[PDB]
Amino acid sequence: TIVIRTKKILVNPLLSRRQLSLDVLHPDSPTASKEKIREELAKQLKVDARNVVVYGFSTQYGGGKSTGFALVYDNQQYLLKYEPNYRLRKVKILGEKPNTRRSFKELKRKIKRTSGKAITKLLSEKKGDTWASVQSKKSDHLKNFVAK
Amino acid sequence: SKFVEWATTGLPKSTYRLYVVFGFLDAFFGTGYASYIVDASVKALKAVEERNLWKRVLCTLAKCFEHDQDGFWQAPAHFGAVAPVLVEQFLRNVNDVIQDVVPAVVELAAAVESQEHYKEINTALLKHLRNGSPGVRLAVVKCQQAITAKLGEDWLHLLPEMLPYISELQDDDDEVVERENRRWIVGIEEKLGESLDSML
Repeated sequence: TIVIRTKKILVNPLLSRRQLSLDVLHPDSPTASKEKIREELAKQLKVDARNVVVYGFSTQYGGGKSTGFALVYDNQQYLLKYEPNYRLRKVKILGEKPNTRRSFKELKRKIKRTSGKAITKLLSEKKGDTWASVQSKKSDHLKNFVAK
Repeated sequence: SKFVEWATTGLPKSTYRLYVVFGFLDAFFGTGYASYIVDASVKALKAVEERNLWKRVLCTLAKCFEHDQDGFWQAPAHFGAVAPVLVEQFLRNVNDVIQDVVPAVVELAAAVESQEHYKEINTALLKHLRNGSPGVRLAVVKCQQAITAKLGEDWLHLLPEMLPYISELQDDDDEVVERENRRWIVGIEEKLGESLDSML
């Protein structure tokens, strides 16, 4: 199978995590799937898989070696507060990313031309996804998850 | 019918019984048959000492769980007699039988799902949670685990006792239970979620 060598590692107590460079050796098989790399790593570190997030990879011009960077968080409860909204939909935890631009630009249109009376109403119709909403969803992953 | 009569005659008035006879029954065991089998299975559980005989029957119940499932009547009809025989076994008997008993509860639970032995079993597990070698521990952890999966139903109250059971184990420094304890923790995570807080 694969052979991973961990390369450059820092210790960030601030965001409570350790950052490391990864060098996957797959001489034979094609680039490793982030997923599979996620676990062969968690095993060498001996840490829950979901508390280890791996991002950015490459693949030297045909040679079976891929470089990448990963993250080790101690509390998935920390990981959930720090990681980016986009990395979460990626583990299928946060979800969708609907097209805000267009409509938001159009509401600006109406609102900029009204008095408070209606404005409030309009606002009660701008494409969802509040941050207040992002949190409640983040929170639910919090309680409902426990293990390792 | 005739076979049962001879075996019954063998009992302490005059062993063939638990060891060889039970083993034979186990073989025949390995749903249509379940009604006919019931009394014989019952005898096997009852004869604690033909311990080996008892172990074989207890083991058979587990096998019946996997084959029959809900049909097994763990939730259904068959369970009610079996659970009290099993419960009685604990109540009254080689120590070695009990661990097998505790794991069987798990297999029974997996099959039945929703049926209500829970108060008595979980409590029994609690007392057992206290020692008897790791043999008992492995068994207790196993019983919690199939109970947790089996339901996909209640048990939340117990999670804090269970993890603390695991915690005590952690200090102990001795192995087979480790695998079982790990299996339970993963199972808890799936059901409960938030159990991380207790772990931390």
